[PDB]
Amino acid sequence: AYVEIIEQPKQRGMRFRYKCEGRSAGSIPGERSTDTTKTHPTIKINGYTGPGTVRISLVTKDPPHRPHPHELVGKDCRDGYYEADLCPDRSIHSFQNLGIQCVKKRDLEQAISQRIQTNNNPFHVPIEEQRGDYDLNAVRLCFQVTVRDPAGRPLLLTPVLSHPIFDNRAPNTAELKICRVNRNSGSCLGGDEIFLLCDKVQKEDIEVYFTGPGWEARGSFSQADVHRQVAIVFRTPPYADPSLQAPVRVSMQLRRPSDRELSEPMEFQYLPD
Amino acid sequence: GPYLQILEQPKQRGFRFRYVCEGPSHGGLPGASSEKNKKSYPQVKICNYVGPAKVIVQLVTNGKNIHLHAHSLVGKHCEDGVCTVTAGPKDMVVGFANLGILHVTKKKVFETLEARMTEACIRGYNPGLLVHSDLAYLQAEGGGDRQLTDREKEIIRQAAVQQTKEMDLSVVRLMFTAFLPDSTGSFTRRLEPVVSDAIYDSKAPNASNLKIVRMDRTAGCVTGGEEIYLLCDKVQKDDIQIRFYEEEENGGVWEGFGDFSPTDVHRQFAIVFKTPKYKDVNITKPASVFVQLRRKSDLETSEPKPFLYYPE
DNA sequence: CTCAGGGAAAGTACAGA
DNA sequence: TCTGACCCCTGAG
Repeated sequence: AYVEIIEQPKQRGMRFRYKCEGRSAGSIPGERSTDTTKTHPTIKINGYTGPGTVRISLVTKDPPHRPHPHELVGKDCRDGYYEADLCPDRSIHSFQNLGIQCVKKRDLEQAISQRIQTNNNPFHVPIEEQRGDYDLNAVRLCFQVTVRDPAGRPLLLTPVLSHPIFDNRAPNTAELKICRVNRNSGSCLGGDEIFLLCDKVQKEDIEVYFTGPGWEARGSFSQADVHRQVAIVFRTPPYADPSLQAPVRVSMQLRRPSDRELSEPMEFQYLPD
Repeated sequence: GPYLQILEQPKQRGFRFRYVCEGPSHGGLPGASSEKNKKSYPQVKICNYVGPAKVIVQLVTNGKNIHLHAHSLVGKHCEDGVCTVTAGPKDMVVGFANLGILHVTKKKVFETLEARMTEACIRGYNPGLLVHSDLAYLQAEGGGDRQLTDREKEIIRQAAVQQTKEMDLSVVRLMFTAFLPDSTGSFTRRLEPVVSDAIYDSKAPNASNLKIVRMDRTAGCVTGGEEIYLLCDKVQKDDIQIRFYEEEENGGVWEGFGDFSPTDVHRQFAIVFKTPKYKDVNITKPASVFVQLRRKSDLETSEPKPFLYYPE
């Protein structure tokens, strides 16, 4: 009898919201959820099906997964975590209204105290460890599911974690995204300037990665070329074949070296001489 | 008669109102005519050179009804919100070098306000028309902390509440006032006060200095309808437009505007538009002209940028 | 190296489907 | 039903 995640949380794109914003914060998308067809965090209870309950809280990203200061706001969410009863008719369960509510910096200690005072510690981490710095732009969902044993008594299953979810409000952990582009073709000799409009990026941690089978290169530019974190003016790299005689499509995408993240690919076409 | 007058109005734009947290030394309201590193500065002058003189200054609102603003003059001999100087010396032209404008937080507007209104009552140098006309009968007279009538102290906490509700913190004004020597050696001979030109905080997107940082293209066909990517400083997608202009012989009256919806404005820092058709789509030699960012609100512009039009 | 002075960033706020 | 504008770090000198 164990909990299995069959649909992880999308890791990037959603921003953590503060209390001061709308009462109804965001809702954590699935991972395969498409602009048209949306999906949500989904677990399956293997080796069991029937009555019981499920709780979801927030733990840090790294190993000693301690209670996280942020709160998991949304339907059936209180004191920082969501809790509701499982449907005895199904073994697969998805949650469509989970939202990270990021705390302010100066309420960090209060937040932890509320985690202790509330007995929210899925991994029963020593209390002396709940004092160390906390990464506030990354959290992990934690599924504490409780079933029933043959004696028909409460049986708390072993805690399971999802992939980490990052604060999109934060450029370093944000989802990379090319919004608009000057031109999408150029000579296989390179040297064509391109104006690229994008979501917030950190000039000291960004790249334009040109990709094709057997060919990898980068757009040329300097930090001075990054306009207010949202526009990049660069020069195209030379394609491999210096004497193309027909358009060859290749991929162009934003790359973040710190965590080697990549943006969805944009199509670029190299043309002859 | 003896009256006051200003010799160099405060530069209306290019200065940011510093919050407390911002910290010390950031700048200091520049003199309107600071064309170069001539480190300009505001300067008032009393006409009827009355030997010893006293000139003060407190910030005020920019609306129709002149009142006491919540922001305060910090630099120079500026204490508790207002600056004070002397004019007894060899001349009658006081200046005001280095003295920033502190930006107050919104929650603390009502507080600071009532606290600078009461102070405008238990302190002579402050009028009684900036707090409430029904109080003018309190002009410059004596000093020393005391308690104001609890009958009038209430209307004070009332004016605050009614003047906090619509106070614009992005703009402030200077209220210059001169007091002459009286009969008891107390500078309380008040001369008609004079307000300055509205100073705008170089942080409110609707009063910041406009600027084209770069364009992917600086030339286009006279036919127009060509897409251009323009990078600029903070602007507001609803109060902005790109104007192209040319100064002809009969006074350059020709202008055109870049075509674009607001969705074409990227995170306030970039605009992608289409060039406007040039006046004569029949020219045979290139026509050099200028492009500039212009705020649709205050019709304020950015440094004109050269744009070349070439034959179709 | 100070320091005017900007670029980031944290935290606040509504509105438009 | 959500989603989508309003602290320092340098570059001068």
